[PDB]
Amino acid sequence: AYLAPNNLKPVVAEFYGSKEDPQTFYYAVAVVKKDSGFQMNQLRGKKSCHTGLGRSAGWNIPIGLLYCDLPEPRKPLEKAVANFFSG
Amino acid sequence: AQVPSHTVVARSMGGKEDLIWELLNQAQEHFGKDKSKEFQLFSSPHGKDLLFKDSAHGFLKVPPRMDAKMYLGYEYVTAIRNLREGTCPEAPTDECKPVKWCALSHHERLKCDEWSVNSVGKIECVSAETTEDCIAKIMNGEADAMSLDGGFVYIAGKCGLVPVLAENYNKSDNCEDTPEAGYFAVAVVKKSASDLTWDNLKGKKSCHTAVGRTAGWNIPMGLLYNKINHCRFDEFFSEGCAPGSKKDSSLCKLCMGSGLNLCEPNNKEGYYGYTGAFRCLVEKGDVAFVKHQTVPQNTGGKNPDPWAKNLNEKDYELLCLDGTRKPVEEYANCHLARAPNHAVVTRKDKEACVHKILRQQQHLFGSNVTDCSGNFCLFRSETKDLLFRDDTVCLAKLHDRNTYEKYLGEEYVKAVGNLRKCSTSSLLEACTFRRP
Amino acid sequence: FRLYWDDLKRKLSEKLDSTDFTSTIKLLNENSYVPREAGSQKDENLALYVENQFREFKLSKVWRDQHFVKIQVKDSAQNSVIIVDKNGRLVYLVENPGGYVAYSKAATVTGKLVHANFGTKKDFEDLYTPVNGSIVIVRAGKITFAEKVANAESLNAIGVLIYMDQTKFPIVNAELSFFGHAHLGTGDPYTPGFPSFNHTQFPPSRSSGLPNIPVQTISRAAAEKLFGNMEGDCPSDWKTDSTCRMVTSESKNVKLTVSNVLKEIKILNIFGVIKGFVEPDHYVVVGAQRDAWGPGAAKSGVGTALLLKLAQMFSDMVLKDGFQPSRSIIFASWSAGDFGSVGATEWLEGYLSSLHLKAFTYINLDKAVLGTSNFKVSASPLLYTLIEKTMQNVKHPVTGQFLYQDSNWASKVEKLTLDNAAFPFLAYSGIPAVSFCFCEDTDYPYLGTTMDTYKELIERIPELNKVARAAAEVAGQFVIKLTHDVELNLDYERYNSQLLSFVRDLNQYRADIKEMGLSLQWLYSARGDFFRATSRLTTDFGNAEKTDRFVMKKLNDRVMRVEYHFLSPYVSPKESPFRHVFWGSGSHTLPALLENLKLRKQNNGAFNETLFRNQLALATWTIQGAANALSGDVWDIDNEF
Amino acid sequence: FRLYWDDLKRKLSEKLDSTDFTSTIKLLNENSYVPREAGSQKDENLALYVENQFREFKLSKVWRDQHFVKIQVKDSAQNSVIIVDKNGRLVYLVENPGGYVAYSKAATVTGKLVHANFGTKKDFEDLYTPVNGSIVIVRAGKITFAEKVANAESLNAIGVLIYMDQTKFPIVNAELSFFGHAHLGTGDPYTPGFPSFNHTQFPPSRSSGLPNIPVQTISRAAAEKLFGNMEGDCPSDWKTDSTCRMVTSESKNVKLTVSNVLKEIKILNIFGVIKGFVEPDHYVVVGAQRDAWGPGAAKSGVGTALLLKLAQMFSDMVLKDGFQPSRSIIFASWSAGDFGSVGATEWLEGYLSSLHLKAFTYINLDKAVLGTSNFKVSASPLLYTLIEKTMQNVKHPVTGQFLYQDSNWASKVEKLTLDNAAFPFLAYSGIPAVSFCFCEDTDYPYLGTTMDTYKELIERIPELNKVARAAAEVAGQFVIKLTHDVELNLDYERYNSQLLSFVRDLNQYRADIKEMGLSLQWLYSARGDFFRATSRLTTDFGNAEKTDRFVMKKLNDRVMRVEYHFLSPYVSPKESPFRHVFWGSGSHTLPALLENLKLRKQNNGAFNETLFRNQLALATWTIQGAANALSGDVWDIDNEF
Ligand SMILES: *[C@@H]1O[C@H](CO)[C@@H](O[C@@H]2O[C@H](CO)[C@@H](O)[C@H](O)[C@H]2NC(C)=O)[C@H](O)[C@H]1NC(C)=O
Ligand SMILES: *[C@@H]1O[C@H](CO)[C@@H](O[C@@H]2O[C@H](CO)[C@@H](O)[C@H](O)[C@H]2NC(C)=O)[C@H](O)[C@H]1NC(C)=O
Ligand SMILES: *[C@@H]1O[C@H](CO)[C@@H](O[C@@H]2O[C@H](CO)[C@@H](O)[C@H](O)[C@H]2NC(C)=O)[C@H](O)[C@H]1NC(C)=O
Ligand SMILES: *[C@@H]1O[C@H](CO)[C@@H](O[C@@H]2O[C@H](CO)[C@@H](O)[C@H](O)[C@H]2NC(C)=O)[C@H](O)[C@H]1NC(C)=O
Ligand SMILES: *[C@@H]1O[C@H](CO)[C@@H](O[C@@H]2O[C@H](CO)[C@@H](O)[C@H](O)[C@H]2NC(C)=O)[C@H](O)[C@H]1NC(C)=O
Ligand SMILES: *[C@@H]1O[C@H](CO)[C@@H](O)[C@H](O)[C@H]1NC(C)=O
Ligand SMILES: *[C@@H]1O[C@H](CO)[C@@H](O)[C@H](O)[C@H]1NC(C)=O
Ligand SMILES: *[C@@H]1O[C@H](CO)[C@@H](O)[C@H](O)[C@H]1NC(C)=O
Ligand SMILES: [Ca+2]
Ligand SMILES: [Ca+2]
Ligand SMILES: [Fe+3]
Repeated sequence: AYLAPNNLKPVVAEFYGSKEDPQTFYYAVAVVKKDSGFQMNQLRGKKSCHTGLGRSAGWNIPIGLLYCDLPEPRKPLEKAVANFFSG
Repeated sequence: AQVPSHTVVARSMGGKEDLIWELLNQAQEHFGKDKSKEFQLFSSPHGKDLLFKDSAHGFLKVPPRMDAKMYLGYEYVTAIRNLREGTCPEAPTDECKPVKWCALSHHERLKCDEWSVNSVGKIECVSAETTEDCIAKIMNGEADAMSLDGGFVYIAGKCGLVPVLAENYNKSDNCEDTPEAGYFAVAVVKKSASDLTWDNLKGKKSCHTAVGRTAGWNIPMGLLYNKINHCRFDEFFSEGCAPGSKKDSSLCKLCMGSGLNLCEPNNKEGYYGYTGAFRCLVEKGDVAFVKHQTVPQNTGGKNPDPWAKNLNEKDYELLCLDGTRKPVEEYANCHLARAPNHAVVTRKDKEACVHKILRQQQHLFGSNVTDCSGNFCLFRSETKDLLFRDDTVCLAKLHDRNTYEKYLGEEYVKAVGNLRKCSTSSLLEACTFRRP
Repeated sequence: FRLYWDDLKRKLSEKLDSTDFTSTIKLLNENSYVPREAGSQKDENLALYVENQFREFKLSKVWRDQHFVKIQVKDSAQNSVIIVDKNGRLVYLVENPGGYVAYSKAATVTGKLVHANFGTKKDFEDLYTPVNGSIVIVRAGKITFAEKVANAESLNAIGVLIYMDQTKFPIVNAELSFFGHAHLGTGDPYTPGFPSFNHTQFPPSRSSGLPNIPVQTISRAAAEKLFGNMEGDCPSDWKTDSTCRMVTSESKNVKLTVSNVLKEIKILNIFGVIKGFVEPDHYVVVGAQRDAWGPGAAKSGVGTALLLKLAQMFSDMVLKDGFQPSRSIIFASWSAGDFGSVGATEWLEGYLSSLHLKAFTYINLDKAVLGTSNFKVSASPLLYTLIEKTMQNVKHPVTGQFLYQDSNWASKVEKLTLDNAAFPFLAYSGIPAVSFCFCEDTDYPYLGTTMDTYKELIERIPELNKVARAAAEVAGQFVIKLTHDVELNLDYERYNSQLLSFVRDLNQYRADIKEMGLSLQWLYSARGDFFRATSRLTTDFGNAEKTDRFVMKKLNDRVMRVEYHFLSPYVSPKESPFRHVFWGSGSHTLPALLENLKLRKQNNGAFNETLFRNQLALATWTIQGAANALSGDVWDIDNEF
Repeated sequence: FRLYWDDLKRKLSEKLDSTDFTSTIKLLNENSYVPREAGSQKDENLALYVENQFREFKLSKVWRDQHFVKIQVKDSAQNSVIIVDKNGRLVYLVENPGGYVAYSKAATVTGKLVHANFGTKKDFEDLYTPVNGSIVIVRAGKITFAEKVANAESLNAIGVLIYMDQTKFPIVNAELSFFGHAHLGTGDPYTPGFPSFNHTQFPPSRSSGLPNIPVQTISRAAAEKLFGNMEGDCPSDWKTDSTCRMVTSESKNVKLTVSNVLKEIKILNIFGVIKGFVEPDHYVVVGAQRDAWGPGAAKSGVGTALLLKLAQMFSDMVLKDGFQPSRSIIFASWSAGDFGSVGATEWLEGYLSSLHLKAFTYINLDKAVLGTSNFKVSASPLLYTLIEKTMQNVKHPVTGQFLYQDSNWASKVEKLTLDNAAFPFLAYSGIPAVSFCFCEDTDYPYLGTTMDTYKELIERIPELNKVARAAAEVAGQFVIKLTHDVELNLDYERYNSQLLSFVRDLNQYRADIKEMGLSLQWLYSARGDFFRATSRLTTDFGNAEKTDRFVMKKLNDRVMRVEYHFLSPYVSPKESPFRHVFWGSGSHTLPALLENLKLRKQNNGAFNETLFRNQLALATWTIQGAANALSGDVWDIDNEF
């Protein structure tokens, strides 16, 4: 959003806890079916459900964790992610 | 990983910020957390996550200093940028890229550029106009390190910067390893006004170094905050010169720089710093707040400036806290509080490289270099304290103590903490919104 | 479907594995084309051949261009070098040279001869016998012929004889004769600054870079007979034979006759452009020489060969495989590059207004293959990072190792000499330029030479197809890497090290500058402002959007004009054409400021002080001026006040 | 909501009906500011006043700029003109002048005096008595002072005295004294070509446009006493009194002492920019002088007044009414314009690289109100069509009739003189420029004068608020009409008539050009190629889409550089700065080619022929070069082959 020529700016944030303890951050997690039988290393070629292209807990943290394990070429990003995942 | 919140965006210039915050605030108090059963702000029957999250429970105002690049932090912006471009860095620890030192307001830039050429290339200079902009410029990534006093090492310590090296102010054969206990903060009055007392300073003219500094601002106005119980200090003093204040106070009505450079906290103001506050005391002030060594440097005909050659070291005098009037030569009777030394701050990842480049760099250009004119000196400046303080002998190595609360010590951190509700710098507010 | 980088270098490699360069190099050495001087009939036959090839490859546009220049050719009478005795009754001839020196003055002289090893100005400084009123002899190397004749003209010699020795040039034949030109500076000399069309109607002018003394190239066996009459042994620091001697004996002295005529000929440059799909009017020029005095298989054969095969490759990728370049590509064939590169200089001086800030790279294919050992590159520093990436992706022809073997290759890059064809593109017009050679440690033994053929090239280099394949891969990867992306790969931060090296080299002399009352510190602050400008531009690339086109165009324009702003405005483009402050000739450049400053310490008094104050002022404000232009708008500039 | 043109001129008229110019003009004639030379204290007080106004109007950026120049001021000793008899015992003084001539040489001379009516070169041609070794007197008019002193220096006179007569300047007072400068060319003369900052460290240089003779302005009653001693009646073609005489009598001769010193002062230019919303870095500069020697209400009062009120109007329209300009606007306040416009010339020579192809119009507010009768405009022809539309929309202040009363006003437009402030923007930097005046048929009687006040201005012109309202409406309608639309309103087809007039003026001399062996026909074909270029560009505006931005930017760039391509590349910018071929000074311009050609027919032999061949070649290829640059790309250029 803040890139040119848009030049926007954040003005009102929001908190997620109770009103006693406002929490600005939130947690990014990876939820799977029970007993599927793979850890984070055995993630290759599995079907994945992302919450959107460019969003924080859906795209940037999950791709950024497994990012340097992809084979070259890395550019463009979603092509090599499209080869890493089987759908 | 952890992520910042969802945010309402807006334009940069047209805004409009106050109207969004007014609307969402008055919506928050009536409709947000189950105040009305009729309408819900955070839920809806046909769709969910509409217009807001469902897991949100209230709104917080973003301070006006914080832009997007400061809102996301440095690690997350580096993650999204290296993820989008696609570099996956290698990081060999042998070589190091040159350090982008930060300077300010054209009297630091000349000496900085001269230091960039006298060094082989390891030091490059990027500048700002006030020190609050240069701390943010270290946070975003355009700069690397700078030298600050403890009042700003506190603020940059809140923003997420660590101190690497400290400045020693006493000569020794072993100064690089020996830790220094810190310099003293004094107030200076004249012999002509012998009626002055620390008990009664009301309606008297005061001279400060700048807003936010240790000996100029924190140590005096903390004690005066215990006595007056007011946050405002333009009411207790009639007039005075404190650079960096708001333009509407009288504390800018006594300062001297012009035009539109009045109270600018940089070297464009004549009354800025220690020596400039001493010119405030000589010209128009009744009391000054400076370090304990200000009078021996400026008096005795050491400055070639015309205002300081006629000044004597004897006739000035520095008052204690009980009300006793005691001369300049023994500072150890009259000191308000111990202030810690100035430090060099930088980010966490550039800690080792700023350490190596500055120790390697201070061995060449340091304090052993005589014949200063006709050569280069890093610490010797033209009486304006450019990039460092002029009495800095060497930069002490800090091991086991690299944290603002470790380095600054408990008493000074508590002394600023008693002034926590009173400070009006927007950058401290912007670095304290991050904390939940 | 779209093609990214790592697909596209693969497609280029699949194209290069098919082609055959050797048959084309043998075709350009055929009996139909084998002598081609400038303006000869066979040169026009090769020109029509290249043009019909550029039509058969189906390029987007093919157009020729012709203009009439003046060169110098041999007369029907023969020039000779001939020993004259003091007795005068008996006169002994040495030899009748086949080769000649272009733009030498047609005259005949007699005199005593002095050996003058290379004609370097330091070499001329360390002579034993004074030089004046005499004929110097030099060995060909280390500098252009024109700088030899210019230096020996400055010490008031009478004539120049040029030969080739054993040690520098090891060959079998000693009767071999060769060709050169002696014009200091480039271009057609009888139109300096303006082009040689018929629109100018040919006014009487004359360039300043022409000598007044007769020059001649002789053979090695000719130099043996001269060395048989001379005396006094050569110094041992000179890498030379036992044969050479210093000065002529007291009895005998030499006589040189040179008879040449000024022939006015026709010149054909031939061009062909592939269009672009996004920004069609920005382009990158790829060119190569077409004529040579002898057969010229090594000089102009491999350049024209790599040119034609690169045209077939890029037209093949655009028409079939789907390569869509964002900006156009001009292929060029320059003629008469043997007489000091007049095809490029007349093209630039002709169409300067049309390519002002439009063209942005010259890539030289000339002399691409000489040896198989090393890789020697010479460029403007805006291309440096570009070249480094290419050196990490091109495999060497003999061994499988990559080309990036030295991580400090940037400190060994030499500047562009005046004989190179990319030097008028860099110095005069302000376009970045690159020239690369697979050069052996010693230079190629015969360039402007009758013996330069194909067969002798193929006994020098054992296998040639893989080597010229490697050179074509490098140049094609330059062209793809420039024109495939929305971001130009010019790296503008390399000027920071150049300015740092210069200001350091002035900081050695801060004491003398302090003695004149001048401060040096404003030039420190100028170098600082250039650093803050380049850093601000890099953060503007950081905060920009890569997919949007309008915000990237405004940032690519500043990168395209960072080279133009180093062209010094304060000198005349007709009097001193090469006016780039880093790489130019004249008094306004930066090494002329240092070389003018070095004379003060010796206290001779051959330097002027007002000229130094004026050079320091104009150089300071030139660097400061480029720094203010690069950093944003007018109101964002912060001077002191 | 959006604002189109016919709403926007209505909004401007609603703004102009409110304001009051008279109070501001009286404020700039207050006792606080009433003498302001360059670098005086009151000039800096007015500068800080204008800057605080530019902050109170809330402009987008306000910045000052200072640099140190050298001017010439009066010495403590007094200069005088004084009659010396041949007897020498008795010496009679005429007068002690209050005013002085800037950049005159400080000296004292004696000699015989000769009347020299205007110092025009034709006027100097038709003298009776030869001029040399003598002191000329001239009347102020028809040309700048520097051209008078330059011409009388070229005929080797000793000194110049300048006065004002009855007929040209009808005033009551005869004791009135005035001010002028005698620098041929503009700018600070002690830094020619480079700016006068401290970054250049002030090298020793000296411009060529400085005289060597003492100059002095005298009063009319001083000229009466000189005319009482002289003899021989003036010719009747001279519009003059009965009083003037030709030469001094045999006994008496005059003595002139002039004592001035070179004072080095500080200069403040003060700037304020309104940003744009589409293309923020292209802009249009509006400027006006700030100082004057006397009170200067007519010279620098109305310029600063119209400047401040236009700033309030445009900032008021941008902040409130919703005017969104597509490209930025710079307001400027130049000081020391009285010494030959040094504020603009140091601004241009300082920041040339930063505004190269960025700025595209200068609009001069200086001397906007002199009389109430006529409307006299002087501009570059790219603005001509623009001015014509404005003359059809501005109502005259006295009568209700429009300004467009003559449909052939384009043939009566005179070129920009050297004293005008827009001439360094047009000739030197290549930016189009416009200057307009409500000028009476006779000129204003007192400009550089002590009597120039407000009261005498308001007895010259009866009512002033409506007149200055009309001038502010014209300039504001220029600025709106440039920056409101996506299409620039520069009309580039007006150069076609200029080139047609030139080639016609050479076609009168086709016989002599035929005698030298030169053909003229390539210049015919050059003019033709310029017509085909402009017609092709007009059809490219025809086939373009008006709403799209990228296809209109590529077509606006060629319109912005059609002025820059007339700047002749072949001359040095330091030696001859005003290098525009149509409007410049030197040997390279087109009227110097015609004036060099006219000398051949007289057969004197004071002309050189090689210079004419060289000028015809370079002028031909300059016109051809702009024509090739304007018409598309490189490959679309069709030369013959
Ligand atoms: C400032 O430094 C001086 C000299 O460095 C200190 O003098 C010390 O004096 C004692 C006397 O017994 C010596 O044994 C030490 O070696 C000296 N040096 C140090 C580093 O202690 C002096 O005490 C210091 N004063 C302050 C206030 O720091
Ligand atoms: C263009 O210029 C050339 C060079 O001057 C002209 O060609 C010459 O014309 C003369 C006329 O008798 C011939 O004697 C020469 O041999 C020609 N030179 C060459 C190299 O062939 C030519 O006439 C000019 N005009 C045109 C239209 O081409
Ligand atoms: C001294 O410097 C000047 C230039 O810096 C040299 O020549 C002068 O140059 C100016 C400007 O072009 C012209 O007036 C003349 O060409 C020269 N002026 C003179 C001779 O008064 C000059 O060659 C330098 N060297 C010496 C020894 O004077
Ligand atoms: C810029 O140069 C000017 C010279 O024109 C300096 O101004 C003069 O400086 C001298 C010595 O410092 C003194 O006469 C006055 O301070 C100035 N004289 C006048 C007439 O203005 C100026 O100080 C220089 N500025 C900087 C920043 O170095
Ligand atoms: C003839 O024209 C030239 C102008 O081109 C005048 O002088 C020559 O100027 C050029 C300029 O580069 C110099 O290179 C020449 O050396 C000059 N000529 C001489 C003889 O020195 C010259 O004033 C003109 N008039 C005459 C009568 O020669
Ligand atoms: C003092 O500085 C000089 C400067 O080169 C250096 O050689 C020397 O080691 C330094 N001494 C100490 C004790 O740091
Ligand atoms: C040039 O050389 C000749 C003989 O070689 C000598 O007579 C003359 O003196 C030399 N010139 C000068 C200026 O000494
Ligand atoms: C110049 O005028 C003087 C008279 O003052 C005269 O003697 C002289 O001859 C004139 N010059 C020439 C060149 O005739
Ligand atoms: Ca030419
Ligand atoms: Ca200047
Ligand atoms: Fe401090």
